[PDB]
Amino acid sequence: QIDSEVDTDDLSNFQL
Amino acid sequence: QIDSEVDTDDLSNFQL
Amino acid sequence: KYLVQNRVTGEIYESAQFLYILVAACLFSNYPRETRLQYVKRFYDAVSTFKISLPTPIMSGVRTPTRQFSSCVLIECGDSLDSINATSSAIVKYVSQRAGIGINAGRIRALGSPFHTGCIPFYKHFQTAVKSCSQGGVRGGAATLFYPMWHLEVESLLVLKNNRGVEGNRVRHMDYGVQINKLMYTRLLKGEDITLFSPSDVPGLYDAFFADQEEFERLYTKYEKDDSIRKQRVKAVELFSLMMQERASTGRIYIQNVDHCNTHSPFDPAIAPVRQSNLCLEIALPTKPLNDVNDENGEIALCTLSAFNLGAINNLDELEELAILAVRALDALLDYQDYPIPAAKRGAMGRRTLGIGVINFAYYLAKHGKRYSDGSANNLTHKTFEAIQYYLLKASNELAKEQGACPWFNETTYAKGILPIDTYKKDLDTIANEPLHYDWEALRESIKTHGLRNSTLSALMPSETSSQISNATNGIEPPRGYVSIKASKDGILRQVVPDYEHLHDAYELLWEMPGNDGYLQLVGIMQKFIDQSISANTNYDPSRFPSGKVPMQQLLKDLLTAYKFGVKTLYYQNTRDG
Amino acid sequence: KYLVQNRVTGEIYESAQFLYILVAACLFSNYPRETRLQYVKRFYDAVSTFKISLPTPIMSGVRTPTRQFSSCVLIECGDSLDSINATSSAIVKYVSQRAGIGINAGRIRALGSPFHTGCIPFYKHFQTAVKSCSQGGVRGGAATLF
Amino acid sequence: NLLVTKRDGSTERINLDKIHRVLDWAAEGLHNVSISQVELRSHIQFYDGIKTSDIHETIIKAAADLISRDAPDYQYLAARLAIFHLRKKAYGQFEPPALYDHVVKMVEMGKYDNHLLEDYTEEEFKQMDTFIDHDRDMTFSYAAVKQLEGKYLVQNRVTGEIYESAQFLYILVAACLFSNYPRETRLQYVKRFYDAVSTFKISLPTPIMSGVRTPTRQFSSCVLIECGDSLDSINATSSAIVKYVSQRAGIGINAGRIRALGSPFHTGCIPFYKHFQTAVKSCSQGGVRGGAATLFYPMWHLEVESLLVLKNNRGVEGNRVRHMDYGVQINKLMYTRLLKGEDITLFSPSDVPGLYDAFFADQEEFERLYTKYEKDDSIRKQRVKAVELFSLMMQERASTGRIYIQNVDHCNTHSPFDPAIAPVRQSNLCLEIALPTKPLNDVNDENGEIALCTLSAFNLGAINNLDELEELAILAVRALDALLDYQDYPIPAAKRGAMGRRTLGIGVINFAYYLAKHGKRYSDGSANNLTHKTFEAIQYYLLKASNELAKEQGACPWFNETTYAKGILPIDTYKKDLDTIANEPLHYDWEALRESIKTHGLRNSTLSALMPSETSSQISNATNGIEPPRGYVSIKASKDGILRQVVPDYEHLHDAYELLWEMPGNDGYLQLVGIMQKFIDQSISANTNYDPSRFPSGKVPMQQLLKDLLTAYKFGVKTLYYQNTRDG
Repeated sequence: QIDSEVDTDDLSNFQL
Repeated sequence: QIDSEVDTDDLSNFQL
Repeated sequence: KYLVQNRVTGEIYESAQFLYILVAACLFSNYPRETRLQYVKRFYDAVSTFKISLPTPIMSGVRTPTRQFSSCVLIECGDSLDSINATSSAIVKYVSQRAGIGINAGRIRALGSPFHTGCIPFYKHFQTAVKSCSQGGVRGGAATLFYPMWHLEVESLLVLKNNRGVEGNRVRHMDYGVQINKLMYTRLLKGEDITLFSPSDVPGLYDAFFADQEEFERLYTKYEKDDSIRKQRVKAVELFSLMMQERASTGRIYIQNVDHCNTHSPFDPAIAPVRQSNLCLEIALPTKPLNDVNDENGEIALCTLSAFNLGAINNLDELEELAILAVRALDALLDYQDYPIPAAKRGAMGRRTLGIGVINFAYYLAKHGKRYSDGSANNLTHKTFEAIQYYLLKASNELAKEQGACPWFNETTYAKGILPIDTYKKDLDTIANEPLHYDWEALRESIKTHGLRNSTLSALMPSETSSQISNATNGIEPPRGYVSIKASKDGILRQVVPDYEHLHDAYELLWEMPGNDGYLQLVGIMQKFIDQSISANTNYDPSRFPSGKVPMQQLLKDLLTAYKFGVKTLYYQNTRDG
Repeated sequence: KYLVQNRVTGEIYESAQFLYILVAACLFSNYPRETRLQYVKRFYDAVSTFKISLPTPIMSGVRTPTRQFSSCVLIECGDSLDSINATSSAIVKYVSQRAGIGINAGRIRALGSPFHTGCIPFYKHFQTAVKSCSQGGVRGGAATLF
Repeated sequence: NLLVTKRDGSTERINLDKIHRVLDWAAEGLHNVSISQVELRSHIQFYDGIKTSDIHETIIKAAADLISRDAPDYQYLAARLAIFHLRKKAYGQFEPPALYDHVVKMVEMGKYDNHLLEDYTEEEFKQMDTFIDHDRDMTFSYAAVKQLEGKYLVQNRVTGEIYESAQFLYILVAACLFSNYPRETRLQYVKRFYDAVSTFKISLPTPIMSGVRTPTRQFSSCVLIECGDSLDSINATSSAIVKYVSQRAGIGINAGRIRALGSPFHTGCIPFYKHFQTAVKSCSQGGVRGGAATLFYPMWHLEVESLLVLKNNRGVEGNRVRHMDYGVQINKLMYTRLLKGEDITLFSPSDVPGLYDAFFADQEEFERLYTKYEKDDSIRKQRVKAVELFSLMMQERASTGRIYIQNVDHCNTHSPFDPAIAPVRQSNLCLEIALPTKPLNDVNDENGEIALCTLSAFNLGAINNLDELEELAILAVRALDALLDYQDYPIPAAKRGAMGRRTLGIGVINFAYYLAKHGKRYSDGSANNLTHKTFEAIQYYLLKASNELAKEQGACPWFNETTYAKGILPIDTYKKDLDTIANEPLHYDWEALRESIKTHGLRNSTLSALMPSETSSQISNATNGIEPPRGYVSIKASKDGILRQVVPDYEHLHDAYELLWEMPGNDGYLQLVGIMQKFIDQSISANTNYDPSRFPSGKVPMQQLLKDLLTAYKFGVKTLYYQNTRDG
């Protein structure tokens, strides 16, 4: 099973 | 559990 | 379970050597002063130094006020309500003394005959008979029930301990022995049909099944062609499949090769056929069904048991003194003990049958650097089991010269001058070339002249308790591991295989065997010399097979292998887990 | 249940009044010729006009080659293996002919006595005796134990 | 004495010495193998009158049961014992007959195609028989021989007779694919291809390996079908599927065009997906086993939320289509919404003109139209939180392992195809194929297009240096381009696809072993430059072969549609962040070739694609595709016993290998896929991998799944295939 724990601030850094 | 797979030709060789 | 003790207060009144000396005193008590005490001494020595092992009833009671020592009985049941009741009453009397029961019930007619209701309600009755003296109708009291593969009800009978049926379809707490012969296998091999008959509808057919193979051939085909006779038809593969299926899951549907028990046998199958076995499938003796609990014309086969410890003898010639000791001690016991049922007394005083086998065989092979699975122990086994049988027959012969041959001796193939070395399954020649080392001919003659005190001498039984006492590997069985773990309210009990230190790699532990062929070959070689039979297991580790499932092909192949090497009986199937 | 017929073919061979008169003729067959036929008549009248009623085994069997008519037995078991064995043997015989059984097993000693294993194992054994001749050990043959 | 029943059927004395000789023969050159051990384990199983065939089965199996990491050469002992056995089955003796005598007999039995006899003279068969080295049969592992005997060698499916041995297979496949070559160059081509395949330099798919030389012409084993938004196209798509799965082809289905439920397909998507499923399963043993498909649609489709959960088993029956896999199609805009923590707006494709086309072909046009339709509220639309939609997709991806991802912008910005004329809009079953398709009117519509791909692979463990790839690329491309002309096409749209673009997919096997033998790993970055070096050589030589072939035979009919025609090369279009993770310079003259391509074009519009492999790699004893092995020893079941295969050169390389579960995470592997994709025409079947016991309370966090997803995006990864989750 997975852990649904998303951090939008942690993601938002990434450059695509 | 067993595997019900009988080969009558494979058996028929055997000398009793 | 050995030392004379106060069962309620938990006091112990005696030590192991008093046990040993006094058992010796009792079994030889009736000997002439001339030879008595030297017999007592040599038997004390043989048992206190573990050369000879003796069963629990004898070891715990001989010297005490009791006379109940019979721990296995064989009962045949005729096709009548009087015989059914005689059989039932005999059982109750025997299980009240904690004896194992072997029951031949194949004669009982099938359901829907002229036992309109048939077999299974009567099997239920024997079960409760067997359990009538058990703690809570479950724990203790054991039986194996025998019948032919060709019985009309066979399909229902095979699944009797499968737990996926309604209650009236199941008799779960007994084990079963399926009886098979050459004709039955041929039908499997040739891929043909097997025709099922009720024994009541096919005159002479049941008798021949044991006693006469080509007569069985004739009658069977006759009744197959004759279609006024009530009959069912099944595909040989499917019937064998079902049997082995139930054998594999419960591990306790046994096999008995009835042709082998009668062509290779101390008994003339015309006068005294072998028609069943006991609980563990190592006993093979004549029986006659009973009218009545007290019927003096019935016969209940009892066997008296002992074993040689193969780890405690230094060379094979020690077996002469030991065979003298074992046979004499046991033949005296036959006169000593009581017989709660006349048919049993008849069996024991008529034939005087004994069953002496081995313990510590695995350790013996290890210490001679041979294994089970590869063929490396064939000639050594032939060497070993020849010495056993030769000296056992020599003891019984010296005893027939001293005290007269057994009353029914004339019924043995022995009386006729035949020996096991004359009748053994001939394919044994292809797997061992050890020649005989003892003069079977001088003995053939000395037997023709003076006869045998006992009609049978040898039978290879399992052991658990006997072997633990002398720290020995059980029977002829390879240990499952180096250390045996047992529970008791006194803590975990551990036993280490004898001489683990020097022999750990010499041992071939049970699950290290690639398959059964090697072991089955040794049983074959052993059976060449064994009067009765051998409690031989088949073993399977699922994780040696694709998708952890043991194939039917392999089960049938091992079954036929055992047949081919003259194996009389097949006991447990053990399946490993994890 | 009553008329003589063929088990297999289902062919019926008689009518009620033949059953009645022949049950009569059989039961009074040993009566002296001075009174016999007169009894036979009066008994016939009594049953055929529903005044006296008789159990199934009698009504179906009396007149045929059988002599089994007992439809219920009472057996008392004593406190010994010989008696348990005789009780069981007797039950088997009697259920083979479809009789209902009354068993008194009150004297069997209790679990723990110097039977040591208790009544219930023997009770089970009586139960298989009772059911030894029915179905697949379940349907037909009944007992009450005391 | 021990009697034996002969090859026909009657007894004779047992010859223990003959058996010992065959064992001694089979054991030559092998190490750590005990003949004596095998003898003990097999002799015990014999019996008076054993059929002669069963004596071999017994020794083979006995040798096979002893395969271990410690004694790996039991692989070859058992194999040789099986080859020996297979010889006597096929021929009566060990020595194979003369090639011509064999061919003649087989054509006469209806087992080999009669054209071989037409296209070659007995002298030409005498010459080919001299190329053959039957001792190459001694070079197979045990598992290889089980595959050959299972699904390669021409056999009687009912009676279980084998009619041919591996080298005849190899020589004749060579003969057929080059049959139509000029006498001048034909036989030397046949020889060099025989050599390349019999010595495992080149691997070929099962349909080609089992059928090429036989009377059949069905070799297509993967098809791509696009479905328009109409009942005629739905039926055309369905009928095409049925025809293709009846030939055991994998199916990739683009169905994103189908309008959403409740539109002006009032009932919408899912009843039609059900229909494709039964279409796919229409020729399957019991509506379950065999016949496979992946179905594609956009992340922004109005029905997306229901579509994501289609193989979750916790729904009612009308909500689930469990037996197909799915590819979710995503682009830069979609990710940005996730990163910026914003909304994603869901549209039915029928309601948003030009929006679907741009999603593949034009990113800033998609940008414009999407925002327009977001502002325009006469348009039917749904709104979801980007995090939640991605969460749902990855949730379903993680539990089933078979919800795939397709970066559609990447497939069109970095591509051999001009996305205006011929956009890439879906993939195949395994996510490595990427070609133009056009939906169909009708099963026989000549204006539709079904993408087929022809496959092969280079064995990276069998080449000694990277320059061997020139001869091998010549061989692979030519052999495969001939096959395109050889095989039949059951549907016109498929014939159009294959003859218009002539697309090929040639990849690699044994990559893991290659990295091991160069002392590099997957997880740490140590294999980046070597991979760049390696995949440059592959692509350069593949393009060189196709170029030499366009010069010899004319560029493919639709060549003008490739970015290649325009003078663009993969080295011009690759995701630019690849520069930050490898500094290997190019080693080959891409410019001389850029020009020679502008001039003479390419025979094939695509050349490269990295597919998974299972069977191909087993044949040459190779690690599968680009995948790290799960362990040192692969265990397989077959009714002939447990089948074991030991990773190549375990003895010298056990610590050189980085086994799958020894990877701290995915980053290293995902970087290699990126570097590989820089040169790959099509795509790569790239997995993501997770061991729960590397994570707090054994639960893989969503954060990590999204991070790896974005990483793969960042390095220009086109597709993401399986997610494998370890257990215990």
